Amino acid sequence: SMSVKKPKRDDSKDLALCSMILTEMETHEDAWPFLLPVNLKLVPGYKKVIKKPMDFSTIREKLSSGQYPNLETFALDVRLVFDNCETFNEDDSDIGRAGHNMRKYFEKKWTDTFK
Repeated sequence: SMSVKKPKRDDSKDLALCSMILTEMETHEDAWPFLLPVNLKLVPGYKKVIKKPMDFSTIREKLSSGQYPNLETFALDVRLVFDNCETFNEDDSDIGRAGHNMRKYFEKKWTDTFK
Protein backbone atom coordinates (compact mmCIF):
# COMPACT_ATOMS: atom_id res chain seq x y z
CA SER A 1 0.00 0.00 0.00
CA MET A 2 1.06 3.69 0.16
CA SER A 3 4.63 4.04 1.61
CA VAL A 4 4.74 0.28 2.38
CA LYS A 5 6.70 -1.93 -0.02
CA LYS A 6 7.92 -5.51 0.00
CA PRO A 7 11.69 -5.76 -0.50
CA LYS A 8 12.92 -4.94 -4.07
CA ARG A 9 13.68 -8.13 -6.15
CA ASP A 10 16.58 -7.25 -8.56
CA ASP A 11 15.19 -7.19 -12.18
CA SER A 12 18.22 -5.43 -13.84
CA LYS A 13 19.47 -8.66 -15.57
CA ASP A 14 16.03 -9.90 -16.79
CA LEU A 15 16.31 -8.48 -20.35
CA ALA A 16 19.58 -10.26 -20.93
CA LEU A 17 18.46 -13.53 -19.32
CA CYS A 18 15.17 -13.73 -21.39
CA SER A 19 17.37 -13.10 -24.48
CA MET A 20 19.49 -16.14 -23.65
CA ILE A 21 16.61 -18.42 -23.01
CA LEU A 22 15.13 -17.32 -26.41
CA THR A 23 18.53 -17.99 -28.10
CA GLU A 24 18.47 -21.56 -26.81
CA MET A 25 14.88 -22.02 -27.91
CA GLU A 26 15.81 -20.79 -31.43
CA THR A 27 18.73 -23.22 -31.76
CA HIS A 28 16.85 -26.38 -30.52
CA GLU A 29 16.25 -28.95 -33.27
CA ASP A 30 12.47 -29.09 -32.73
CA ALA A 31 12.17 -25.31 -33.08
CA TRP A 32 11.41 -25.41 -36.91
CA PRO A 33 7.56 -25.15 -36.67
CA PHE A 34 8.01 -22.03 -34.49
CA LEU A 35 10.83 -19.88 -36.08
CA LEU A 36 8.62 -17.80 -38.39
CA PRO A 37 4.99 -16.64 -38.43
CA VAL A 38 2.50 -19.26 -39.79
CA ASN A 39 1.68 -18.13 -43.42
CA LEU A 40 -1.97 -17.07 -43.20
CA LYS A 41 -2.55 -17.00 -46.97
CA LEU A 42 -1.35 -20.60 -47.38
CA VAL A 43 -2.79 -22.32 -44.30
CA PRO A 44 -6.56 -22.60 -44.55
CA GLY A 45 -8.31 -22.12 -41.24
CA TYR A 46 -5.42 -20.51 -39.33
CA LYS A 47 -6.45 -16.89 -39.53
CA LYS A 48 -10.03 -17.50 -38.37
CA VAL A 49 -9.23 -20.04 -35.70
CA ILE A 50 -6.03 -18.61 -34.05
CA LYS A 51 -6.93 -15.23 -32.69
CA LYS A 52 -3.41 -14.20 -31.56
CA PRO A 53 -0.67 -15.78 -33.71
CA MET A 54 2.85 -15.82 -32.12
CA ASP A 55 6.27 -17.15 -33.06
CA PHE A 56 9.97 -16.91 -31.99
CA SER A 57 10.96 -14.25 -34.54
CA THR A 58 8.12 -11.99 -33.49
CA ILE A 59 9.06 -12.50 -29.77
CA ARG A 60 12.66 -11.62 -30.70
CA GLU A 61 11.61 -8.29 -32.39
CA LYS A 62 9.33 -7.33 -29.42
CA LEU A 63 12.15 -8.05 -26.95
CA SER A 64 14.84 -6.04 -28.81
CA SER A 65 12.55 -3.00 -29.09
CA GLY A 66 11.38 -2.72 -25.43
CA GLN A 67 7.91 -4.10 -26.01
CA TYR A 68 7.92 -6.37 -22.92
CA PRO A 69 7.17 -4.41 -19.71
CA ASN A 70 8.42 -7.24 -17.55
CA LEU A 71 9.49 -10.91 -17.50
CA GLU A 72 5.90 -12.24 -17.09
CA THR A 73 4.71 -10.61 -20.33
CA PHE A 74 7.59 -12.33 -22.10
CA ALA A 75 6.63 -15.82 -20.66
CA LEU A 76 3.04 -15.27 -21.71
CA ASP A 77 4.07 -14.86 -25.41
CA VAL A 78 6.30 -17.94 -25.22
CA ARG A 79 3.37 -20.04 -23.79
CA LEU A 80 1.03 -18.60 -26.45
CA VAL A 81 3.21 -20.10 -29.16
CA PHE A 82 2.63 -23.64 -27.70
CA ASP A 83 -1.05 -23.09 -26.83
CA ASN A 84 -1.67 -22.08 -30.43
CA CYS A 85 0.22 -25.15 -31.64
CA GLU A 86 -2.00 -27.44 -29.45
CA THR A 87 -5.16 -25.74 -30.72
CA PHE A 88 -4.35 -26.48 -34.41
CA ASN A 89 -2.29 -29.68 -34.54
CA GLU A 90 -3.08 -33.25 -33.42
CA ASP A 91 -0.88 -34.54 -30.54
CA ASP A 92 0.29 -37.47 -32.69
CA SER A 93 1.93 -35.34 -35.43
CA ASP A 94 5.43 -34.19 -35.81
CA ILE A 95 4.45 -30.54 -35.16
CA GLY A 96 2.19 -31.60 -32.24
CA ARG A 97 5.10 -33.44 -30.63
CA ALA A 98 7.55 -30.62 -31.35
CA GLY A 99 5.30 -28.33 -29.37
CA HIS A 100 5.05 -30.59 -26.29
CA ASN A 101 8.84 -30.99 -26.30
CA MET A 102 9.58 -27.24 -26.66
CA ARG A 103 7.16 -26.29 -23.90
CA LYS A 104 8.85 -28.79 -21.52
CA TYR A 105 12.23 -27.46 -22.48
CA PHE A 106 11.08 -23.80 -21.91
CA GLU A 107 9.50 -24.36 -18.52
CA LYS A 108 12.65 -25.99 -17.14
CA LYS A 109 14.89 -23.17 -18.24
CA TRP A 110 12.40 -20.68 -16.80
CA THR A 111 12.34 -22.27 -13.35
CA ASP A 112 16.09 -22.75 -13.24
CA THR A 113 16.91 -19.26 -14.45
CA PHE A 114 14.57 -17.29 -12.09
CA LYS A 115 12.89 -19.43 -9.28
